[PDB]
Amino acid sequence: RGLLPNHIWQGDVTHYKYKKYKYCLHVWVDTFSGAVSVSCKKKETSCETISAFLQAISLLGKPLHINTDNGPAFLSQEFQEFCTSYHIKHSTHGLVERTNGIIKNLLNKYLLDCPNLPLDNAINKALWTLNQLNVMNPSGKTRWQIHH
Amino acid sequence: RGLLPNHIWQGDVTHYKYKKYKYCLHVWVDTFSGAVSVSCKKKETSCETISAFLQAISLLGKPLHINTDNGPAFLSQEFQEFCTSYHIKHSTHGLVERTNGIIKNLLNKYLLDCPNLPLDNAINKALWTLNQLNVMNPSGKTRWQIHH
Amino acid sequence: RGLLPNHIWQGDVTHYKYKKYKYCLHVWVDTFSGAVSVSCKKKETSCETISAFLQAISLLGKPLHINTDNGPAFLSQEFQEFCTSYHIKHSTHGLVERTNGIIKNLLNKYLLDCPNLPLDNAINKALWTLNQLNVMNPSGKTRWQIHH
Ligand SMILES: [Ca+2]
Ligand SMILES: [Ca+2]
Ligand SMILES: [Ca+2]
Repeated sequence: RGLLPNHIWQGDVTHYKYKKYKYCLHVWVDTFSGAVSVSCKKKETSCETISAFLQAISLLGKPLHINTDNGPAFLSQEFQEFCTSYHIKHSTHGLVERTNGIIKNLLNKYLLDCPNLPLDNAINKALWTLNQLNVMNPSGKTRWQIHH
Repeated sequence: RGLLPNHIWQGDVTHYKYKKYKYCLHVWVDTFSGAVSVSCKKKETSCETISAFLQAISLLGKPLHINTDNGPAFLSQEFQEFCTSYHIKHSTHGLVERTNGIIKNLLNKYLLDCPNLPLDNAINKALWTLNQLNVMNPSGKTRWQIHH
Repeated sequence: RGLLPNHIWQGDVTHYKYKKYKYCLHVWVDTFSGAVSVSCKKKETSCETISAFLQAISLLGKPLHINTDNGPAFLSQEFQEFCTSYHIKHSTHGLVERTNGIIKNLLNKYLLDCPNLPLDNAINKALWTLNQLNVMNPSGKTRWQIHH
């Protein structure tokens, strides 16, 4: 939908069960480049939601538009007020759907290949593989290249 | 004062009291872009000062000139010798003053919004908000954009 | 040998003895820019080798060619299969030799200057000094500048 990088992002919080625990994967993907930020969180409150969002902005750049579901994360005042403070238009109107599946496929794989290493390690490996290793044909460019 | 990014930086070490403890905030701001690096340190010796400076170079790039106060951090031989080794002109001749206040305002806010999270978390959130979220009108550009 | 950044990399695993322990330094250097990634690892198995390699790609970009020795790290199926999966040509055919020496000289220095700080700290300081502080005359550019 986005015509350039950081025109329109999509965001979701999805659960990822691991070692008997359901983490909250905050996921931010750019709709033009496909570049992704992912944060693993214990909770889903406005602190973690804003913290996951800032981190995505840290890696990708500041977006103009963001689209999310009606999850409790993206309906809290704190988050809405955050977005209006820094001139980020936010609609609660799939790409994040597919992106979640890709991310989790890589997590499951990296945790299987290396069962003793932490979950943070597997998320870095998954992010780095998706953004900078996967060549998004036919352009030959990776998501990271197209974004920057 | 700087005509381009990394022409002239300013640097300061300021105290930030939190949970009964005074940390040393090493602060490096570029005088053209306004882009900032901040490191929280327990001490202010040449190890931490050089370590905070390298980190600023890690994020911003290598500067030609740096201006600091006569604090003990920027008068030690180790630091002076460091600067002369890597061709960085250093004068001990406000922007860092205002930058410290902005940084601390964000720290106080993020620690208030999320009292249970560590101080490192709040510093990342503060840095990311300042460099990449704040739009420095009238250009519409953020500090990070103008720097890179 | 590389005509551009990320055309041809060289990679090595070398030992670095510190505090009675031999770490495995995975080292990835670009043959055109001289830009370097270094990861400290306890082991040398395919998990750590791929993890160190992804991190190098994370910082530098995806390479087309990589050249390594016949070390057990770069002969494992897991690593070979990894490379063929993501379209990275890998030969087991010096720059990494000199790069290892430079890196270790900086490690020895930073550990001497600051004996109480962790080894991770010294590796960051060494990497940042090499990539972004050292001016690679006569161009005046640093390795990081030439790479990006
Ligand atoms: Ca959801
Ligand atoms: Ca001071
Ligand atoms: Ca070797």
